[PDB]
Amino acid sequence: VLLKWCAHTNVELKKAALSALESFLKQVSNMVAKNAEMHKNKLQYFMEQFYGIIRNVDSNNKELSIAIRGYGLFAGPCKVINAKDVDFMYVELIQRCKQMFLTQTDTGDDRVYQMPSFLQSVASVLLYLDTVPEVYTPVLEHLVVMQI
DNA sequence: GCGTGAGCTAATCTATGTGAGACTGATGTTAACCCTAACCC
Repeated sequence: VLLKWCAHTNVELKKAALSALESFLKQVSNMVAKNAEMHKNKLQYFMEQFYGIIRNVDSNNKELSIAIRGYGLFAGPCKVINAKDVDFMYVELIQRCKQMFLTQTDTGDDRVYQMPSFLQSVASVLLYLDTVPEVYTPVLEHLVVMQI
């Protein structure tokens, strides 16, 4: 229902719905991380929903941005049950950024909006990351410079 | 992704009226208690 509300007119309700959605994902990530992971079904469903949202063209920037943000928040408490899954993370996101908006003289066609979500998401996984691959760090620096 | 202005139809919003539910008190009716034409032993 929150996602359905997010796709609506009367931009005031749109803002309220997106804020509620972001708060709901932030909270659910909080109690997911706050305890030992014994509810992996919810995490799997959330990841599947996020992948479905981001691997199709039917949405505006708001839903893609919120899916990316939720991806970032749930990056944190994913390594507890699935080690080296975080290692998979921080790699797909950077490659996505590189193929999306790393070509100079941006012919993006409305790609700027999703960028701060990318920075928040990559930071979130960065906090709980060990042994940085040290190869994509130039890409991360380029990304931060581009966002600035 | 988002501001900004125009027209519209939905939503009031009070004035006035009408009826349903609760109430209250004056009233008249029935009734307890006793007295009275009249006779006549």
